[PDB]
Amino acid sequence: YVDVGPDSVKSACIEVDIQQTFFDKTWPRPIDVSKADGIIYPQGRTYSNI
Amino acid sequence: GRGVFQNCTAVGVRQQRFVYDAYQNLVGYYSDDGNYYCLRACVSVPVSVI
Repeated sequence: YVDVGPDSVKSACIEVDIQQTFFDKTWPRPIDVSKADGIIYPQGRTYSNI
Repeated sequence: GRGVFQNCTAVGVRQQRFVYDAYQNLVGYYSDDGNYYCLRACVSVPVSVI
């Protein structure tokens, strides 16, 4: 197997604070076919103007 | 296949050399690794007898 770097020597993991309300936000971005949002080109072949 | 290569346009992303016209026959533009060459169907001559 491959080891990129030595394991961390830190005695304890850093303290983390979790607050759901501050993170929560209201933003709307619906997918648009006209804008070709989230669309993957066919890997098999390229296509012309048709 | 039987392909006739002629100087053509720069149509196509070039990510895939292979290209389709929505039919099994392929336009096959960008046939060369860097150069753009578009193949054509084999020439066929109509023959009739009286």
